[PDB]
Amino acid sequence: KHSYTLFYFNVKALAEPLRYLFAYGNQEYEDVRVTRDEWPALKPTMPMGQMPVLEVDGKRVHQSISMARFLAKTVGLCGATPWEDLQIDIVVDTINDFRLKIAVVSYEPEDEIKEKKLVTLNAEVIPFYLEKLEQTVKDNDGHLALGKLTWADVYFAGITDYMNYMVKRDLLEPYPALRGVVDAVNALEPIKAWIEKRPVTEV
Amino acid sequence: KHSYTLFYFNVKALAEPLRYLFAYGNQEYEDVRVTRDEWPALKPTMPMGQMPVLEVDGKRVHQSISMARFLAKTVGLCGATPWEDLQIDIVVDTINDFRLKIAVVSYEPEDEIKEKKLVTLNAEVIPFYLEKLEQTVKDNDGHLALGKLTWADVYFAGITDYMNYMVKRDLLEPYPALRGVVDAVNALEPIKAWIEKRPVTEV
Ligand SMILES: N[C@H](CCC(=O)N[C@@H](CS)C(=O)NCC(=O)O)C(=O)O
Repeated sequence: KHSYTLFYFNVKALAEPLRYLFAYGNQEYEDVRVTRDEWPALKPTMPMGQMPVLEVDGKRVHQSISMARFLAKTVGLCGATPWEDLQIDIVVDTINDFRLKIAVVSYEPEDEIKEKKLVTLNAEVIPFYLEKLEQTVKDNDGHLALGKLTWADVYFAGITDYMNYMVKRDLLEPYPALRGVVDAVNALEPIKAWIEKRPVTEV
Repeated sequence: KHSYTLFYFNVKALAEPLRYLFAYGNQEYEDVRVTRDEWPALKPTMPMGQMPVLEVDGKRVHQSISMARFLAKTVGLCGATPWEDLQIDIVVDTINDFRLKIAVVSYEPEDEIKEKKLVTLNAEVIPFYLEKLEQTVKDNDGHLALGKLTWADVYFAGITDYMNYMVKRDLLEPYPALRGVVDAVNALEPIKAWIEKRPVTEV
């Protein structure tokens, strides 16, 4: 019925939550891993010249969070009403805001102003977001939204390795409830099979 | 029969798209405008300490793009399928990405950094985003998505003044199709009535 192709670099990073959602839904897709050398040539064929991109029946889309939301709908990992969908959207937006704050410091400045912001990141931002999310999980019985499995859980499990990579430590060590969410997603049979089969990469 | 309260500062800025959507749907709501003085005392009661905040039957939510998507569903400004909704989501994410890039410059700390970034913003960032959106509108018969009125149009019409305020000029001068989308939303009877009604604020 539907043809799916994912374009990204040979890394997990922002595409890995999409790869998780495809695995979750038993959905065959072509996992195109563009080399650094080949990227100049393929860039003009990507919307806005960025990745990840999905091509769905020949039509290309971008914006990884919105594509994750779409894939979640196709696999029943959303809610039943606009209100429920909003609750999931909010927590994913919060996770993304957090990811962006880490990225801006880690991948951000070339010079060593990184030093001062990294202090603010570690001392204020990281503990602040992770404590909020930890409480959310406790308030929702081991889930990020709606007191049940949703794509917020799958997104978070799919993005945590990247966030860890960017700060160079296990961010979830102090947060057993958040670790519980990630472990529970990673233990789902098709996601487990994907993790075992996927290309081993640093990022 | 549902009770809606919007909390924000006494400005248009980030909440104005939400106010447009309430107007569009003829949905009564409490427009709570938190003055600069009240804010530090009120802040600790708000989710993640930010605004805008929507209260729906007492339940507080935040994240303005996700709240706009929720109001859009409530007033009928979405698509027919998840695929169609994805198209609208992507363009709003793009608009938000652009707005954030403006904001990073506009509120920049040291003046030597602000000035360097402003150069890049004007020469590279602004044309990159707006040229693409301009072409999109031309490819969608005067609309940002689905060749018809969607909440992407309403969002864009409701945020344009804020982007212009931050750069201190009319960003849409080179982009007549984009101005057309804004004028067409602004001319919609319920929106026109709101624009005339609303408090006059600098932002
Ligand atoms: N995630 C943003 C939140 C933006 C936000 O945090 N709002 C600002 C002002 S527009 C704020 O209340 N920040 C703290 C403050 O100004 O006291 C959204 O799209 O709603």
